[PDB]
Amino acid sequence: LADLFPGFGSEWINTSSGRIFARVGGDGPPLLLLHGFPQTHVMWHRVAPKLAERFKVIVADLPGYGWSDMPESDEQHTPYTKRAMAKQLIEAMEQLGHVHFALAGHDRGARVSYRLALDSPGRLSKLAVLDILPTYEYWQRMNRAYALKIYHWSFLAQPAPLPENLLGGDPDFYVKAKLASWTRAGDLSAFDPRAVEHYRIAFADPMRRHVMCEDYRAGAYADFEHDKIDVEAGNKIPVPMLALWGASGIAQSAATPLDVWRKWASDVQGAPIESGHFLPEEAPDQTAEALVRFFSA
Amino acid sequence: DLADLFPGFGSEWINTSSGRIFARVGGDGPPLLLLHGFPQTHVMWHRVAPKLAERFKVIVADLPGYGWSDMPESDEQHTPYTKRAMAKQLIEAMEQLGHVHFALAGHDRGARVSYRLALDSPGRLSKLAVLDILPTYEYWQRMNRAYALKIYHWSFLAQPAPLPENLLGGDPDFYVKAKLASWTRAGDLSAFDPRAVEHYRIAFADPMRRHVMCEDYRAGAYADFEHDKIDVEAGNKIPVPMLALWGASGIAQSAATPLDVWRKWASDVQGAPIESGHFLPEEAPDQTAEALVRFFSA
Ligand SMILES: [Ca+2]
Repeated sequence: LADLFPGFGSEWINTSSGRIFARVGGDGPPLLLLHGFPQTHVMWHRVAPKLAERFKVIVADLPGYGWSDMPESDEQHTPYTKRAMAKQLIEAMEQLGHVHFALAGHDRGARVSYRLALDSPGRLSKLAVLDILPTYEYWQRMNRAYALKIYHWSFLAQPAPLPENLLGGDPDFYVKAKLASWTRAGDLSAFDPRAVEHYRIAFADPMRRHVMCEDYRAGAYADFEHDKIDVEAGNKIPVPMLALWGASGIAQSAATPLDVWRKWASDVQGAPIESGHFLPEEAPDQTAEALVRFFSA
Repeated sequence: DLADLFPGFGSEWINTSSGRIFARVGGDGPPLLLLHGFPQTHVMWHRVAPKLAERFKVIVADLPGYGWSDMPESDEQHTPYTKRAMAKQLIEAMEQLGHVHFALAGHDRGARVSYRLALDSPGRLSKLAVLDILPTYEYWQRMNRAYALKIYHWSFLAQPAPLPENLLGGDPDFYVKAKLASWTRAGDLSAFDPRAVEHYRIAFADPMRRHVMCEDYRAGAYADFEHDKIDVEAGNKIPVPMLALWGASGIAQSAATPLDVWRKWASDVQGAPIESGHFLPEEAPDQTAEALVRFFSA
């Protein structure tokens, strides 16, 4: 497996919920980058060096993903709720001495990120979320067209071992299908093949796949419930935040992303990037430039 | 190796322009077509068909592309697996038997064929029974978080090929048993005759059969929905007397009445809950049989 972050250190950060793996590079204010599904930290390999010129970039595998330890789940999928994940990452950052840091997340990592910002906003200087709406918003907009487009939200949330048994027949196909289907081009051409290798190898582990389903089960239940409480209480993210989304991406599929985030965040700017879901790999220059400018503010 | 679950029923291969329909045929009297759904075959009727055969010529057919019926080759619009096309094929199949006016009971996908038949060609039907469904349009209009999780397979199997095909191939035995078990009231396979499960398992083991089922669900997400939508917007109602049976723990029920929903679609509909999960004729065979005999006799 290729090192896609030449010059970046490698940290195994111990937490009470297991070790967080992270590539660490650059200097300056701490910036935590969180990948999503079905990826690992290496999806930032095209934008992290650019950020590393101005920030201490911490590129972490989510709890349960990539090389991070996999906390044993439970009946409520607790360790893979975004609330628990955010707690674990806060702990991880504290092990490095970062108690106040900037955060950019994509996909599942973006969900950890806004949940972190709701639960523990004092930990965040600024927050960027890439190609998501809040989990609550996806579910609330889950009509026919949206159920078809993000079917995996209900499929991977099915009780164990139903998704796991089906994914186990041909894990390579599924990880490649999900990568391809959500690019602007609809194929794997936006990805570095050595990165695809990282994604493929992570997905080949049956426990890693279970964890991804657990993440999606949390996404269907506890994560939804946590968000529901916040939106129905009018709890807004007080951290300055950037919402970036792909013009051909998931977030814009069933809502105007900046409109939705303005319901969730008191101080949100948004920009579309010509790209599918995988902004940091499909449109690395445009994404890194948006992130550098936002976080330099 | 595959048990004959319809003692006294013959077997017909009925020729249609789109391929052969397989059916078990038993009884005498008015013709009654029974249509299974997913992921079953005609054998799901094995506990109630003998009851109905006391009073009716019971024709227990595998849907087009299901079971032992031929699989017409699909196209870009999944046309042969739309309920409209399936209904046209079964209308032709019944015509081959001299049945141009018949009673009809369908469960699951077969109930979808059945009410679409009733909408398109109401004069073909004396009476209609639908087991544990709402119209396809209604499922999609009610698509929310809760329903998306419950009938996830409606969007999963409608994914463009070969995504569900490939995943279904990962563990087809588990999948069909899981679908059967998870929609019963018990949550296991104890409601089913093990010889019936063997039929469902063996049908599900053929990748071509699984592909057809996905085509059926692709139709269910697209053409089928659009056909239903037109009838909704035109105010077209099913005019044949209709019986809607649903499991108290089935798919059709939720918070609002299945019967209140069917009244929007049919002008003459009666409805009863059955203590049952989704698979009324196997989970509650005599309560289902009694409801069907009482209704179809009139
Ligand atoms: Ca297996």
